Amino acid sequence: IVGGYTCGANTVPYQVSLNSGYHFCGGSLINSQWVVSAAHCYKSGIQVRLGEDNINVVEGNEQFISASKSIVHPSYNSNTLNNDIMLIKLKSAASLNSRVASISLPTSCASAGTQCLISGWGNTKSSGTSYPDVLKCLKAPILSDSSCKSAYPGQITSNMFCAGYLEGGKDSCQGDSGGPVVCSGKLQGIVSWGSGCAQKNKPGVYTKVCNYVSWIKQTIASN
Ligand SMILES: NC(=[NH2+])c1ccc2[nH]c(-c3cc([C@@H](CC(=O)[O-])C(=O)[O-])cc(Br)c3[O-])nc2c1
Ligand SMILES: [Ca+2]
Repeated sequence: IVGGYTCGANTVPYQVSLNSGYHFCGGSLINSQWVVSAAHCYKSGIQVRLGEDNINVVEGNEQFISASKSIVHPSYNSNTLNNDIMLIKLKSAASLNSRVASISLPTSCASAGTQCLISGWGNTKSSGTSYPDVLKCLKAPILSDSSCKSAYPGQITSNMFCAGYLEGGKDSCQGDSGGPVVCSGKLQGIVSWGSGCAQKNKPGVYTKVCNYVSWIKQTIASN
């Protein structure tokens, strides 16, 4: 997260860190046994770390659980990143509490101008790599479809939306992929891509979760 602030330990209880010997992507806890992340974060050997704040120090409240299966969306296109969503089932359920809690799925999509909270342990520099130890947060608004398409002509599908600042300086970045975009207490987006990080006129692009609610419910139900 570039231009964000320290969230404060466990203030984002649905945030998870996907770890393969190091933090590589974020995700969101949607129930005690399932996490939603981005399909481009897929790999085997994933350990899901819940209740984290400082990813380099065990401070308490952490729960490390291996992933049992990862289900990448069948129509995921790695070239366009269309349908960049994946579900991870945990080997055992997490113990939910105030520090580890699930976030609700939306019932309607959000409108442009809705303010949302984006968080993660991704790069904090738009020029160079600087990965923080603790969780960073950023408040960003959803942009209109015309501004999004003007910014990324021919690259935005109906399963994506832009959120951010056209003036640059504040944005999600590499390492934040797979993490949550929460607006009014509902998970509306998944950090997916962008051109560089926090560059002027190049806002972040997110997977539009409201278009996948039925798929998520059907898939969880049958697995
Ligand atoms: N501006 C944003 N809102 C944004 C959000 C998520 C991103 N995830 C990434 C991202 C970048 C890489 C690098 C690879 C490297 O430097 O080693 C690449 O371009 O392939 C890789 C991943 Br995988 C990302 O998720 N860039 C991102 C940019
Ligand atoms: Ca820790």
